[PDB]
Amino acid sequence: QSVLTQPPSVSAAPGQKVTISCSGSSSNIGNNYVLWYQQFPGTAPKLLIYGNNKRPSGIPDRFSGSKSGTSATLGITGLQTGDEADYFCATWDSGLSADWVFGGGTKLTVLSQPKAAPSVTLFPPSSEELQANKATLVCLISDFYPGAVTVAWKADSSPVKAGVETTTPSKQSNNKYAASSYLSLTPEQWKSHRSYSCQVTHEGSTVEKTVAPTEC
Amino acid sequence: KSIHLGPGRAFYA
Amino acid sequence: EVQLVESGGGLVKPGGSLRLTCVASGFTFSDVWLNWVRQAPGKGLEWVGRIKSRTDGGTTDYAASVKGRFTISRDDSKNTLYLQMNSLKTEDTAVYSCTTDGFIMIRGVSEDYYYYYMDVWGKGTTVTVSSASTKGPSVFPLAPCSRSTSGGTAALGCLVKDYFPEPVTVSWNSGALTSGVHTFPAVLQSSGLYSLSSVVTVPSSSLGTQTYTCNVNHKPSNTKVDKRVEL
Repeated sequence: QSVLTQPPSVSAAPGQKVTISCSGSSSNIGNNYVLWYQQFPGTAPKLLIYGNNKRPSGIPDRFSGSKSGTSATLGITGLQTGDEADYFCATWDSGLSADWVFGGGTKLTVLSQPKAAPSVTLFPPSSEELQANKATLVCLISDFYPGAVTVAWKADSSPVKAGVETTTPSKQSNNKYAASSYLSLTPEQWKSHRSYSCQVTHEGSTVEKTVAPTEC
Repeated sequence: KSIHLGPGRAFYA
Repeated sequence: EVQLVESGGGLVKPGGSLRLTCVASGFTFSDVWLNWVRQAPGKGLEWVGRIKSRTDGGTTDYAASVKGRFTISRDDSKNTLYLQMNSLKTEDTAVYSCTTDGFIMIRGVSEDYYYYYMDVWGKGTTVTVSSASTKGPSVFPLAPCSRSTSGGTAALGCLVKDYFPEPVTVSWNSGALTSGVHTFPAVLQSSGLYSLSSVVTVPSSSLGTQTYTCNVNHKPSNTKVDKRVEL
Protein backbone atom coordinates (compact mmCIF):
# COMPACT_ATOMS: atom_id res chain seq x y z
CA GLN A 1 0.00 0.00 0.00
CA SER A 2 2.83 2.36 -1.03
CA VAL A 3 3.64 2.62 -4.76
CA LEU A 4 7.37 2.23 -4.18
CA THR A 5 8.58 -0.26 -1.51
CA GLN A 6 11.23 0.61 1.08
CA PRO A 7 12.29 -1.12 4.28
CA PRO A 8 10.52 0.50 7.26
CA SER A 9 13.71 0.73 9.33
CA VAL A 10 17.55 0.75 8.98
CA SER A 11 20.31 1.51 11.57
CA ALA A 12 24.10 1.48 12.11
CA ALA A 13 26.60 3.35 14.37
CA PRO A 14 28.32 6.67 13.63
CA GLY A 15 31.15 6.25 11.12
CA GLN A 16 29.42 3.37 9.38
CA LYS A 17 27.51 3.27 6.14
CA VAL A 18 24.07 2.18 5.12
CA THR A 19 21.95 1.65 2.02
CA ILE A 20 18.19 2.06 1.64
CA SER A 21 16.48 0.25 -1.27
CA CYS A 22 13.43 1.39 -3.18
CA SER A 23 11.51 -1.09 -5.35
CA GLY A 24 9.08 -0.14 -8.13
CA SER A 25 7.89 -1.15 -11.61
CA SER A 26 8.82 -0.29 -15.24
CA SER A 27 6.11 2.36 -15.12
CA ASN A 28 7.70 4.50 -12.43
CA ILE A 29 11.33 3.82 -11.56
CA GLY A 30 11.97 1.86 -14.74
CA ASN A 31 11.02 4.67 -17.16
CA ASN A 32 11.69 7.76 -14.98
CA TYR A 33 14.26 9.49 -12.71
CA VAL A 34 14.38 8.91 -9.01
CA LEU A 35 14.58 11.47 -6.20
CA TRP A 36 15.42 11.06 -2.54
CA TYR A 37 14.31 13.18 0.35
CA GLN A 38 15.36 13.50 3.93
CA GLN A 39 12.73 14.62 6.49
CA PHE A 40 13.10 15.57 10.11
CA PRO A 41 10.08 15.52 12.50
CA GLY A 42 7.89 18.57 11.99
CA THR A 43 9.99 19.73 9.03
CA ALA A 44 9.58 19.90 5.23
CA PRO A 45 11.31 17.10 3.20
CA LYS A 46 14.72 18.17 1.87
CA LEU A 47 15.86 17.11 -1.59
CA LEU A 48 18.90 14.84 -1.24
CA ILE A 49 19.21 13.24 -4.73
CA TYR A 50 17.65 13.98 -8.13
CA GLY A 51 18.13 12.45 -11.57
CA ASN A 52 18.94 9.07 -9.91
CA ASN A 53 22.40 10.20 -8.70
CA LYS A 54 22.78 14.02 -8.64
CA ARG A 55 23.22 15.99 -5.35
CA PRO A 56 21.88 19.56 -4.93
CA SER A 57 24.42 22.10 -3.73
CA GLY A 58 25.03 21.66 0.05
CA ILE A 59 24.45 17.93 0.01
CA PRO A 60 27.84 16.28 0.83
CA ASP A 61 29.21 13.31 -1.20
CA ARG A 62 28.45 10.97 1.75
CA PHE A 63 25.02 10.71 0.06
CA SER A 64 24.88 8.86 -3.22
CA GLY A 65 22.07 7.37 -5.26
CA SER A 66 21.92 4.79 -7.99
CA LYS A 67 19.24 3.10 -10.07
CA SER A 68 19.14 -0.18 -11.93
CA GLY A 69 16.14 -1.67 -13.65
CA THR A 70 13.10 -1.03 -11.48
CA SER A 71 14.95 -0.42 -8.19
CA ALA A 72 16.86 2.53 -6.79
CA THR A 73 19.27 2.69 -3.85
CA LEU A 74 20.42 5.52 -1.58
CA GLY A 75 23.78 5.13 0.15
CA ILE A 76 25.02 7.09 3.13
CA THR A 77 28.61 6.71 4.38
CA GLY A 78 30.43 8.17 7.40
CA LEU A 79 27.11 8.20 9.29
CA GLN A 80 26.65 11.18 11.63
CA THR A 81 24.09 11.35 14.42
CA GLY A 82 22.63 14.36 12.45
CA ASP A 83 21.55 11.87 9.72
CA GLU A 84 18.97 10.21 12.01
CA ALA A 85 15.80 10.99 10.02
CA ASP A 86 13.25 9.51 7.61
CA TYR A 87 14.31 8.92 3.97
CA PHE A 88 11.90 8.37 1.09
CA CYS A 89 12.26 7.82 -2.66
CA ALA A 90 10.04 9.56 -5.22
CA THR A 91 9.60 9.38 -9.00
CA TRP A 92 6.58 9.76 -11.26
CA ASP A 93 4.14 7.45 -13.05
CA SER A 94 4.09 6.93 -16.84
CA GLY A 95 0.26 6.73 -16.87
CA LEU A 96 -2.37 9.20 -18.06
CA SER A 97 -2.18 11.35 -14.93
CA ALA A 98 1.58 11.23 -14.47
CA ASP A 99 1.20 11.10 -10.66
CA TRP A 100 4.22 11.81 -8.51
CA VAL A 101 4.76 8.56 -6.51
CA PHE A 102 6.58 7.91 -3.26
CA GLY A 103 8.25 5.25 -1.17
CA GLY A 104 6.67 4.57 2.21
CA GLY A 105 9.77 5.93 3.93
CA THR A 106 12.74 4.47 5.86
CA LYS A 107 13.64 5.62 9.37
CA LEU A 108 17.41 5.57 9.79
CA THR A 109 18.72 5.15 13.31
CA VAL A 110 22.21 6.25 14.15
CA LEU A 111 22.97 4.02 17.12
CA SER A 112 23.68 6.03 20.29
CA GLN A 113 22.86 3.30 22.80
CA PRO A 114 22.79 -0.56 22.89
CA LYS A 115 19.89 -2.33 21.16
CA ALA A 116 17.16 -3.21 23.62
CA ALA A 117 14.66 -6.01 23.15
CA PRO A 118 11.02 -5.05 23.76
CA SER A 119 9.21 -5.86 26.97
CA VAL A 120 5.86 -7.39 25.90
CA THR A 121 2.70 -7.75 28.08
CA LEU A 122 -0.43 -9.45 26.74
CA PHE A 123 -3.80 -9.03 28.48
CA PRO A 124 -6.94 -11.14 27.88
CA PRO A 125 -10.42 -9.57 27.52
CA SER A 126 -11.87 -8.63 30.89
CA SER A 127 -14.90 -10.32 32.41
CA GLU A 128 -16.61 -6.84 32.34
CA GLU A 129 -15.94 -6.36 28.63
CA LEU A 130 -17.17 -9.83 27.71
CA GLN A 131 -20.41 -8.92 29.49
CA ALA A 132 -20.48 -5.74 27.35
CA ASN A 133 -20.64 -8.20 24.39
CA LYS A 134 -17.05 -7.30 23.29
CA ALA A 135 -13.51 -8.77 23.54
CA THR A 136 -10.15 -6.98 23.05
CA LEU A 137 -6.77 -8.69 23.58
CA VAL A 138 -4.18 -6.06 24.44
CA CYS A 139 -0.48 -6.33 23.61
CA LEU A 140 1.76 -3.65 25.02
CA ILE A 141 5.30 -3.26 23.71
CA SER A 142 7.85 -1.01 25.44
CA ASP A 143 11.47 -0.20 25.98
CA PHE A 144 12.83 -1.31 22.63
CA TYR A 145 15.63 0.41 20.72
CA PRO A 146 15.95 1.05 17.74
CA GLY A 147 12.30 2.15 17.32
CA ALA A 148 10.87 -0.43 14.96
CA VAL A 149 9.03 -3.75 15.48
CA THR A 150 6.63 -5.94 13.60
CA VAL A 151 3.74 -7.62 15.39
CA ALA A 152 2.03 -10.89 14.46
CA TRP A 153 -1.00 -12.45 16.16
CA LYS A 154 -1.86 -16.13 16.36
CA ALA A 155 -4.98 -17.96 17.52
CA ASP A 156 -4.48 -21.71 18.10
CA SER A 157 -1.01 -21.12 16.58
CA SER A 158 -2.42 -19.89 13.21
CA PRO A 159 -2.01 -16.35 11.80
CA VAL A 160 -4.71 -13.76 12.47
CA LYS A 161 -4.83 -10.59 10.40
CA ALA A 162 -8.53 -9.67 10.93
CA GLY A 163 -9.46 -7.35 13.82
CA VAL A 164 -5.84 -6.27 14.39
CA GLU A 165 -4.88 -2.61 14.90
CA THR A 166 -1.30 -1.67 15.78
CA THR A 167 0.05 1.80 16.59
CA THR A 168 3.16 3.26 15.02
CA PRO A 169 6.15 3.14 17.36
CA SER A 170 6.47 6.10 19.69
CA LYS A 171 9.43 7.68 21.54
CA GLN A 172 9.21 7.08 25.31
CA SER A 173 10.40 9.79 27.68
CA ASN A 174 13.71 7.82 28.03
CA ASN A 175 14.67 7.68 24.34
CA LYS A 176 13.45 4.05 23.90
CA TYR A 177 10.23 3.19 22.06
CA ALA A 178 6.70 1.88 22.81
CA ALA A 179 3.92 0.40 20.64
CA SER A 180 0.50 -1.24 21.24
CA SER A 181 -1.48 -3.87 19.33
CA TYR A 182 -5.16 -4.63 19.82
CA LEU A 183 -6.92 -7.78 18.63
CA SER A 184 -10.76 -7.32 18.68
CA LEU A 185 -13.02 -10.44 18.59
CA THR A 186 -16.48 -11.39 19.70
CA PRO A 187 -16.89 -13.08 23.11
CA GLU A 188 -17.92 -16.30 21.31
CA GLN A 189 -14.81 -16.15 19.10
CA TRP A 190 -12.70 -15.57 22.19
CA LYS A 191 -14.00 -18.65 23.91
CA SER A 192 -13.55 -20.75 20.70
CA HIS A 193 -9.71 -21.01 20.65
CA ARG A 194 -7.27 -22.76 22.97
CA SER A 195 -4.57 -20.03 22.95
CA TYR A 196 -3.75 -16.60 21.46
CA SER A 197 -0.24 -15.12 20.92
CA CYS A 198 1.24 -11.65 20.33
CA GLN A 199 4.64 -12.08 18.70
CA VAL A 200 6.88 -9.00 18.48
CA THR A 201 9.87 -9.20 16.15
CA HIS A 202 12.74 -6.80 16.90
CA GLU A 203 16.09 -6.88 15.04
CA GLY A 204 15.61 -10.49 13.90
CA SER A 205 14.53 -11.68 17.34
CA THR A 206 11.01 -12.44 18.46
CA VAL A 207 9.48 -12.00 21.92
CA GLU A 208 6.07 -13.67 22.34
CA LYS A 209 3.37 -13.82 25.04
CA THR A 210 0.34 -16.12 25.07
CA VAL A 211 -3.04 -16.27 26.88
CA ALA A 212 -5.60 -19.08 27.12
CA PRO A 213 -9.36 -18.46 27.79
CA THR A 214 -9.38 -21.47 30.06
CA GLU A 215 -7.59 -19.69 32.91
CA CYS A 216 -10.32 -16.99 32.77
CA LYS B 1 17.20 24.13 -26.38
CA SER B 2 15.63 22.92 -23.11
CA ILE B 3 15.06 19.37 -21.82
CA HIS B 4 12.37 18.86 -19.16
CA LEU B 5 12.42 15.95 -16.77
CA GLY B 6 9.26 15.78 -14.60
CA PRO B 7 5.70 14.44 -14.73
CA GLY B 8 3.47 16.15 -17.33
CA ARG B 9 6.50 17.97 -18.85
CA ALA B 10 7.12 18.47 -22.53
CA PHE B 11 10.53 16.81 -22.70
CA TYR B 12 11.50 19.16 -25.57
CA ALA B 13 11.32 22.96 -25.74
CA GLU C 1 10.54 33.71 3.51
CA VAL C 2 9.26 31.35 0.80
CA GLN C 3 6.25 29.47 2.27
CA LEU C 4 2.98 27.63 1.62
CA VAL C 5 0.23 27.65 4.29
CA GLU C 6 -2.83 25.34 4.08
CA SER C 7 -6.13 25.72 5.97
CA GLY C 8 -9.72 24.50 5.92
CA GLY C 9 -9.21 21.00 7.35
CA GLY C 10 -11.67 19.51 9.83
CA LEU C 11 -14.17 16.79 10.72
CA VAL C 12 -16.59 15.86 7.93
CA LYS C 13 -19.33 13.17 7.64
CA PRO C 14 -18.87 10.59 4.88
CA GLY C 15 -20.65 11.85 1.77
CA GLY C 16 -19.74 15.42 2.81
CA SER C 17 -17.84 18.25 1.02
CA LEU C 18 -14.90 20.41 2.15
CA ARG C 19 -12.75 23.11 0.58
CA LEU C 20 -9.09 23.50 1.43
CA THR C 21 -7.09 26.56 0.60
CA CYS C 22 -3.32 27.01 0.32
CA VAL C 23 -1.74 30.53 0.43
CA ALA C 24 1.69 31.07 -1.10
CA SER C 25 4.19 33.78 -0.26
CA GLY C 26 7.77 34.80 -0.97
CA PHE C 27 7.84 33.60 -4.57
CA THR C 28 6.22 34.29 -7.98
CA PHE C 29 3.28 31.96 -7.48
CA SER C 30 1.91 32.26 -11.06
CA ASP C 31 5.18 30.83 -12.47
CA VAL C 32 4.87 27.42 -10.85
CA TRP C 33 2.93 24.21 -11.00
CA LEU C 34 1.35 23.13 -7.73
CA ASN C 35 0.32 19.74 -6.24
CA TRP C 36 -1.96 18.55 -3.49
CA VAL C 37 -0.66 15.55 -1.67
CA ARG C 38 -1.99 13.69 1.38
CA GLN C 39 -0.80 11.29 4.04
CA ALA C 40 -2.93 8.98 6.18
CA PRO C 41 -1.68 8.10 9.72
CA GLY C 42 0.83 5.23 9.48
CA LYS C 43 0.65 5.31 5.67
CA GLY C 44 2.86 6.64 2.82
CA LEU C 45 2.51 9.95 0.98
CA GLU C 46 0.00 9.92 -1.95
CA TRP C 47 -0.32 12.43 -4.76
CA VAL C 48 -3.79 13.90 -5.13
CA GLY C 49 -3.45 16.16 -8.18
CA ARG C 50 -1.71 19.07 -9.82
CA ILE C 51 -2.61 22.22 -11.64
CA LYS C 52 -0.15 23.63 -14.14
CA SER C 53 0.81 27.27 -14.57
CA ARG C 54 -1.25 29.56 -16.81
CA THR C 55 1.63 29.68 -19.37
CA ASP C 56 1.58 25.87 -19.50
CA GLY C 57 -2.23 25.96 -20.10
CA GLY C 58 -3.50 25.87 -16.50
CA THR C 59 -4.96 22.35 -16.79
CA THR C 60 -5.37 19.85 -13.96
CA ASP C 61 -4.43 16.24 -13.40
CA TYR C 62 -5.94 13.94 -10.81
CA ALA C 63 -5.11 10.65 -9.05
CA ALA C 64 -7.45 7.83 -10.05
CA SER C 65 -8.52 7.62 -6.41
CA VAL C 66 -10.02 11.15 -6.42
CA LYS C 67 -10.84 11.99 -10.07
CA GLY C 68 -14.50 13.00 -10.52
CA ARG C 69 -14.80 13.94 -6.82
CA PHE C 70 -12.01 16.49 -6.17
CA THR C 71 -11.41 19.71 -8.13
CA ILE C 72 -8.22 21.87 -7.97
CA SER C 73 -8.19 25.54 -8.94
CA ARG C 74 -5.78 28.43 -8.38
CA ASP C 75 -6.26 32.20 -8.04
CA ASP C 76 -3.00 33.82 -9.25
CA SER C 77 -4.09 37.28 -8.05
CA LYS C 78 -4.49 36.01 -4.46
CA ASN C 79 -1.51 33.60 -4.52
CA THR C 80 -4.04 30.97 -3.68
CA LEU C 81 -4.54 27.35 -4.54
CA TYR C 82 -7.78 25.49 -3.72
CA LEU C 83 -8.96 21.94 -3.31
CA GLN C 84 -12.69 21.33 -3.41
CA MET C 85 -13.38 17.80 -2.17
CA ASN C 86 -16.86 16.35 -2.78
CA SER C 87 -18.43 12.97 -1.82
CA LEU C 88 -15.73 12.50 0.82
CA LYS C 89 -15.00 8.87 1.87
CA THR C 90 -13.60 7.66 5.19
CA GLU C 91 -10.50 6.66 3.20
CA ASP C 92 -9.86 10.32 2.15
CA THR C 93 -8.90 10.99 5.75
CA ALA C 94 -5.38 12.36 5.83
CA VAL C 95 -3.10 15.30 6.37
CA TYR C 96 -3.36 17.20 3.06
CA SER C 97 -0.41 19.31 1.99
CA CYS C 98 0.21 21.69 -0.91
CA THR C 99 3.58 21.59 -2.78
CA THR C 100 5.24 23.40 -5.67
CA ASP C 101 7.11 21.77 -8.50
CA GLY C 102 10.60 23.20 -8.33
CA PHE C 103 13.59 22.46 -10.51
CA ILE C 104 17.34 22.24 -10.63
CA MET C 105 18.66 23.33 -14.03
CA ILE C 106 21.94 22.04 -15.35
CA ARG C 107 23.53 24.18 -18.05
CA GLY C 108 24.82 21.69 -20.55
CA VAL C 109 27.54 22.39 -23.09
CA SER C 110 24.82 23.06 -25.68
CA GLU C 111 21.46 22.73 -23.98
CA ASP C 112 19.78 23.14 -20.58
CA TYR C 113 18.32 20.29 -18.53
CA TYR C 114 15.52 20.77 -16.02
CA TYR C 115 15.10 18.31 -13.17
CA TYR C 116 11.79 18.77 -11.43
CA TYR C 117 10.85 17.88 -7.87
CA MET C 118 8.35 18.78 -5.16
CA ASP C 119 10.15 21.72 -3.76
CA VAL C 120 8.20 23.92 -1.30
CA TRP C 121 5.94 21.93 1.02
CA GLY C 122 3.26 23.38 3.35
CA LYS C 123 2.89 22.02 6.88
CA GLY C 124 -0.53 20.47 6.11
CA THR C 125 -4.13 20.56 7.30
CA THR C 126 -5.96 17.54 8.75
CA VAL C 127 -9.10 16.26 7.10
CA THR C 128 -11.17 13.67 9.11
CA VAL C 129 -13.95 11.94 7.21
CA SER C 130 -15.72 10.03 9.95
CA SER C 131 -19.17 9.50 11.46
CA ALA C 132 -17.60 9.71 14.96
CA SER C 133 -18.57 12.52 17.34
CA THR C 134 -17.76 13.40 20.92
CA LYS C 135 -17.87 10.25 23.04
CA GLY C 136 -16.42 9.51 26.52
CA PRO C 137 -14.47 6.31 27.10
CA SER C 138 -15.53 2.90 28.27
CA VAL C 139 -13.01 1.75 30.85
CA PHE C 140 -12.06 -1.84 31.60
CA PRO C 141 -9.63 -3.46 34.01
CA LEU C 142 -6.50 -5.18 32.64
CA ALA C 143 -5.36 -8.17 34.69
CA PRO C 144 -3.30 -11.27 33.58
CA CYS C 145 -5.16 -14.41 32.49
CA SER C 146 -2.68 -16.54 34.47
CA ARG C 147 -2.73 -15.89 38.23
CA SER C 148 0.18 -13.49 38.43
CA THR C 149 1.63 -14.58 41.74
CA SER C 150 4.94 -15.55 43.38
CA GLY C 151 8.23 -14.14 42.10
CA GLY C 152 9.05 -10.96 40.19
CA THR C 153 6.64 -8.31 38.96
CA ALA C 154 3.01 -8.16 37.87
CA ALA C 155 1.36 -5.89 35.35
CA LEU C 156 -2.13 -4.52 35.85
CA GLY C 157 -4.01 -1.73 34.12
CA CYS C 158 -6.91 0.04 32.54
CA LEU C 159 -8.16 -0.26 28.97
CA VAL C 160 -9.65 3.14 27.98
CA LYS C 161 -11.86 2.28 25.04
CA ASP C 162 -13.71 4.07 22.24
CA TYR C 163 -13.45 7.80 22.86
CA PHE C 164 -13.51 10.85 20.62
CA PRO C 165 -11.75 13.17 20.16
CA GLU C 166 -8.28 13.07 21.84
CA PRO C 167 -6.92 13.64 24.42
CA VAL C 168 -7.67 11.41 27.49
CA THR C 169 -5.71 11.87 30.73
CA VAL C 170 -5.00 8.82 32.96
CA SER C 171 -3.57 9.00 36.47
CA TRP C 172 -3.33 6.23 39.15
CA ASN C 173 -4.52 6.60 42.75
CA SER C 174 -5.19 10.36 42.21
CA GLY C 175 -1.61 11.01 41.13
CA ALA C 176 -0.09 9.42 44.25
CA LEU C 177 1.21 6.59 42.01
CA THR C 178 3.77 7.41 39.39
CA SER C 179 6.42 4.68 39.87
CA GLY C 180 5.97 1.99 37.20
CA VAL C 181 3.11 3.75 35.45
CA HIS C 182 3.13 3.59 31.69
CA THR C 183 0.36 5.16 29.63
CA PHE C 184 0.61 4.22 25.86
CA PRO C 185 -0.37 6.32 22.80
CA ALA C 186 -3.92 5.66 21.58
CA VAL C 187 -4.82 3.52 18.66
CA LEU C 188 -7.31 4.90 16.11
CA GLN C 189 -9.92 2.37 15.07
CA SER C 190 -11.84 2.35 11.77
CA SER C 191 -14.93 3.68 13.52
CA GLY C 192 -13.10 6.94 14.07
CA LEU C 193 -12.76 6.24 17.81
CA TYR C 194 -9.56 6.05 19.90
CA SER C 195 -8.55 3.50 22.47
CA LEU C 196 -5.53 3.53 24.77
CA SER C 197 -4.10 1.43 27.61
CA SER C 198 -2.31 2.51 30.87
CA VAL C 199 -0.36 -0.11 32.77
CA VAL C 200 1.28 -0.24 36.17
CA THR C 201 4.08 -2.65 37.15
CA VAL C 202 4.28 -3.73 40.82
CA PRO C 203 6.17 -6.40 42.79
CA SER C 204 4.18 -9.68 42.52
CA SER C 205 4.82 -10.50 46.16
CA SER C 206 3.22 -7.18 47.07
CA LEU C 207 -0.16 -7.81 45.47
CA GLY C 208 -2.80 -7.49 48.18
CA THR C 209 -0.97 -4.79 50.25
CA GLN C 210 -2.92 -1.82 48.65
CA THR C 211 -5.39 -0.70 45.96
CA TYR C 212 -4.97 0.50 42.36
CA THR C 213 -7.57 2.81 40.84
CA CYS C 214 -7.11 4.51 37.45
CA ASN C 215 -8.58 8.02 37.18
CA VAL C 216 -9.53 8.57 33.56
CA ASN C 217 -10.41 12.13 32.48
CA HIS C 218 -11.99 12.91 29.09
CA LYS C 219 -12.27 16.71 28.85
CA PRO C 220 -13.91 16.85 25.41
CA SER C 221 -16.94 14.91 26.68
CA ASN C 222 -16.65 16.15 30.25
CA THR C 223 -16.42 12.52 31.45
CA LYS C 224 -14.40 11.28 34.41
CA VAL C 225 -14.13 7.58 35.46
CA ASP C 226 -12.43 6.06 38.50
CA LYS C 227 -11.96 2.31 38.31
CA ARG C 228 -10.29 0.02 40.85
CA VAL C 229 -8.31 -2.82 39.35
CA GLU C 230 -8.41 -5.98 41.48
CA LEU C 231 -5.94 -8.85 40.87
